[PDB]
Amino acid sequence: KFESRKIMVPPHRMTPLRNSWTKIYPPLVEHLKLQVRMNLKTKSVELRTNPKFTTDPGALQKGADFIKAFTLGFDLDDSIALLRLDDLYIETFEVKDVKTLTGDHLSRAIGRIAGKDGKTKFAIENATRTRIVLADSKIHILGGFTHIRMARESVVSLILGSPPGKVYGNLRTVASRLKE
RNA sequence: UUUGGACAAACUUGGUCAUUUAGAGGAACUAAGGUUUCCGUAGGUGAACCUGCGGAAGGAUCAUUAAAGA
Repeated sequence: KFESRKIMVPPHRMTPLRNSWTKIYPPLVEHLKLQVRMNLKTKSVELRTNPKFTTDPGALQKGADFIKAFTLGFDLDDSIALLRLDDLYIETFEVKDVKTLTGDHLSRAIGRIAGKDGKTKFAIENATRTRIVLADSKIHILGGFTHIRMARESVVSLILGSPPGKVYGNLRTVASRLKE
């Protein structure tokens, strides 16, 4: 008769949400027939289901996942894929899980992922059909299950220290195998 | 010819160090693939190529974050 999920927005994401608020609720209320409100008392959004006009149990999860992706920092038009498609997932980890490194070693490592003008990150998102965000030490990868793994195993080798040139060559191999 | 004294060349027998030369006898002895890059320390492999602990860059930063009239 009633079920709901409450989810919280961290402060640096708060302003982007306000600026986009009029864009995100029409897709939820129309296409999913959920009901929603922004509860500024506790810097959270709440999604609520009415049993009288809703289609199937999957609606409520899709809505939460869509909002959840936004607070991680994905673009709005990247998050919206979670309403449309059905098999997308998010993976996340932090560089201290791979290798313990601390000072300027830490800063250089994430610089090595982005590359100059972001061109190295952009490359990885093309050879594997996925989206990537770097939020200081934490990495989040959004995509299909097998594509995620292909992305992970190459971002890992950068933080282990391999030169960028060697990694571009590997991306060429993976891309041709997808063609087969 | 001879007593004692100071000066004092030099001789003999051992020890030790250095050198010349004959000269064995021997060892001789020589000739005719990696792929982040490094430092100190300890261990491993016929062999660069390996492994443990601590350190350096002399190595390529995309995106996002606060806004004011009782």
